[PDB]
Amino acid sequence: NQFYSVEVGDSTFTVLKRYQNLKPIGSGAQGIVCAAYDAVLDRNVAIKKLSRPFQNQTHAKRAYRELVLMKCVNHKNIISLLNVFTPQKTLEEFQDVYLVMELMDANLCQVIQMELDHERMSYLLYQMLCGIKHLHSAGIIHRDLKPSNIVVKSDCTLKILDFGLARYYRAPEVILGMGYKENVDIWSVGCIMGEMVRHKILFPGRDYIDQWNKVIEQLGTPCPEFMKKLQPTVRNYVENRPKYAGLTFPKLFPDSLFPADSEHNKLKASQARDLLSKMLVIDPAKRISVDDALQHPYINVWYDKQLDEREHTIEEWKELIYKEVMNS
Ligand SMILES: CC(C)(C)NS(=O)(=O)c1ccc(-c2cnc3cccc(Nc4ccccn4)c3c2)cc1
Repeated sequence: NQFYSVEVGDSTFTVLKRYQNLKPIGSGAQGIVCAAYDAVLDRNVAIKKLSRPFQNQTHAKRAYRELVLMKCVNHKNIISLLNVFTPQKTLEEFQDVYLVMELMDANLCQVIQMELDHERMSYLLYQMLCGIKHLHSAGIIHRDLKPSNIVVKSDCTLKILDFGLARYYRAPEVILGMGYKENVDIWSVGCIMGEMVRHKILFPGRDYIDQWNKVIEQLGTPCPEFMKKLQPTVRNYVENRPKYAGLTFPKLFPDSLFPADSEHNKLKASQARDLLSKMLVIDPAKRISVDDALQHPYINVWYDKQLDEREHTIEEWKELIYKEVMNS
C-alpha cells in the first residue's frame, strides 16, 4: 500500500501516493502515459501503464523487452527509467506494471508541425542517430521508430521512448517480410526527416498494400535484384506491377520547402536532400549505414542474460516480468 487510484482515459491508474496530479500526455497507442509530480524526488516525471502485459505472448514479450531494456540501457538519447512498480502484492494477484520515466516536453509530432530550420533539424537527427547507434551496439534493432515514440525537451534534447518490435515509418524489408539488419532503422529516420521537410507523412498507405504503391510511386520500382530476395507470393505481386521511374529527390523535396536566398541555405538544402536520398533507399543493400549518416556533412557538424530467443508460457512471462518488477 501507499497506493491510490485515479481514472485516466478509459482506464484506472493505481499509483504510489508520491505521484500526484496525474495528467494524460501524448499518444496512448502503446500504453497510457501521464505527467505527474513526484513528491519524493520533488520533480515531475512521466508514468506509463503497460497495456495488458499478460493478454498474450506478444504483449508479454513486449512488456518484458521494454522493462528490461529500459532498466539496462543507459544513454543520453534513450529515455531514463526512474522507478518501476506494481500495485499488487503477490505473483497470483500480479497484473499491472508501471514505468516512471523523466518527463520531456513533447513528442516529435509537435516539432514536425513547426517551420523547418536546418540547425534544429540536424541536431534532432544527430541525436536520433546517436540513440540508434547505441541501441545497435547493444544488439538492439528497433524497427518501429516513429515521431510519437521520440520525445524532446524545449531545448531540443531528444530521447528515444521505446525499444520497438519484439505502417508509415516501416522499412520496405520489414513490411515485405524479408530479412532485416541494422539499417532497417535508417529507413525510419529518412521518413521522419522527409516529414520534417514536407510537414506531411511521406508514405500514407490507406492500407498495407497501397502503402507499397506510395513508396514506389515516389521513389520508383527497385531493381530485379531487390525482388529476387522476396518470398514467392510477395515477389509475384511486386515484380508484375507497372514499373515506376519515381521522382528525383529535388522534385520530391522542392526548393520552396527549404530556406532560400543565402549560400548557407542553398548548401543546407542540398546536404539535406543528399542525406534524404541515401536514407530513403528501398533496397537495404544500397542504403546508407548509421556510421555513415553520422559522418554525413549535414549531421557531422555535431560530432565531439535476458531472453530474446525463446517463446514462454504466459505464466512464465508473468514470473519473468514480476521478478524484474521486484528487483529495482
Ligand atoms: C507536467 C505538469 C505538472 C502538468 N506541468 S509541466 O509544466 O511540468 C508539463 C505538462 C505536460 C508535458 C507534456 C505534454 N505533451 C507530451 C506529448 C508526448 C511526450 C511528452 N513527454 C514524455 C512522454 C513519455 C515519456 C517521457 N516524457 C509530453 C509532455 C510536459 C511538462
